[PDB]
Amino acid sequence: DPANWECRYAAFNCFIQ
Amino acid sequence: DRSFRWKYHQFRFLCHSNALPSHVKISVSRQTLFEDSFQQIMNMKPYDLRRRLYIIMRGEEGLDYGGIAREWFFLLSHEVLNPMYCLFEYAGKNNYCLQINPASSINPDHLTYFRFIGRFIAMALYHGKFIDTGFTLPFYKRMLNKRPTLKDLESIDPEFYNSIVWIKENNLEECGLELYFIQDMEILGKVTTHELKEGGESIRVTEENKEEYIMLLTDWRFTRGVEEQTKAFLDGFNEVAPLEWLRYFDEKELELMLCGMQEIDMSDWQKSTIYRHYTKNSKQIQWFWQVVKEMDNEKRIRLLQFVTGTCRLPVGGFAELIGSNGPQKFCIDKVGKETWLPRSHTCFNRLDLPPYKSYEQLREKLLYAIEETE
Ligand SMILES: *CC(=O)Nc1ccc(NC(=O)C*)cc1
Repeated sequence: DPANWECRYAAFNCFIQ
Repeated sequence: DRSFRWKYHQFRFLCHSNALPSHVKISVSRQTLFEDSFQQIMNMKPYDLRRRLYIIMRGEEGLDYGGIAREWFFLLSHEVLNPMYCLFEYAGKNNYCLQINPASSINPDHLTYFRFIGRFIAMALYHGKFIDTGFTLPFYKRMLNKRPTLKDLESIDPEFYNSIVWIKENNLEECGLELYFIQDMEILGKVTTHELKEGGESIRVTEENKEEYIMLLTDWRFTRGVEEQTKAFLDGFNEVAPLEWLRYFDEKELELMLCGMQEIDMSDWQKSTIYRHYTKNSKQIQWFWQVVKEMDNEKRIRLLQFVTGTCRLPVGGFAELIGSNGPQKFCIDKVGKETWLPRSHTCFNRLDLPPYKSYEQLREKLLYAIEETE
């Protein structure tokens, strides 16, 4: 299940930046 | 009024400029997680939880402490839903609509667990970590002190919502229904009746006090049997992170701050979409699908919140999309007249898209209702 929450930190960070 | 990036950047400054130095130590096991976290966090002080999370995963080899942080917040956000604690229930099948269990009092210390969850959610917002408990948008509205509306009823209780539609749009004097300003409530086999207004035990609902009776019944449905437990959650949350820090957010932005985003594969979204009164080749939908391509994934996932009620997909993709009756795919239809806006029904994952005149009209009026309506 790391791929679950890890994909959500990555997408969120790319929007902000 | 401003964008989500500014709201995010301002909230990050508040947590940065109000953080205590050093770290907290929290040690847990795979099997003890909920009840090690309950003991250590509820024994620390509210302001202490504001210092760096130094999570100890007993049994593992602690290297990357940001990943164990992301891991601990996610795994615990699912361990609070354990039926053994009786804290939460679902208003539908397949885990649709997470709401507080009104029978949580069967857990004698339940208010202490809800104060624990309030702290745990505040720690996630304070530390930029994400959860996946699955709180509904009306739940976030209560954190923002927004009053739940009639539209929110269709999201959490469509059958209760249809009863209020029927009351509002029908002369109930013809149809012959005795209604009074009261409401029953069965919690643990104990049936109790709440008075909506002063002396409503005796007052009929007529054509005159109807619209009032509608403002009352809606507010009761969002508070009944959960007054205790909601107060415990907000009190524990306010201890760690002040609730005023969320004053600029809306309910959809607050879910983003707590759940994060995914890139929404719409090669999947497009093929898992059904329609009323439209074909896949109607120039309306050929416009709609091209709009959502030019969207960034900010507003793509905001469109998901507007139509489905949340920003989180199921693990099966858009094919395993669930409504208030079970599996329910994404749907668009011909509903609304030319000078309308996109309205939605989250219980059916339905987008009431009126047949617009031009792509210029439809890119313009869609994003407004997505960004300014609910
Ligand atoms: C989360 C997901 O499904 N996909 C995804 C797409 C892009 C990114 N990163 C950026 O956009 C910068 C992460 C995850």
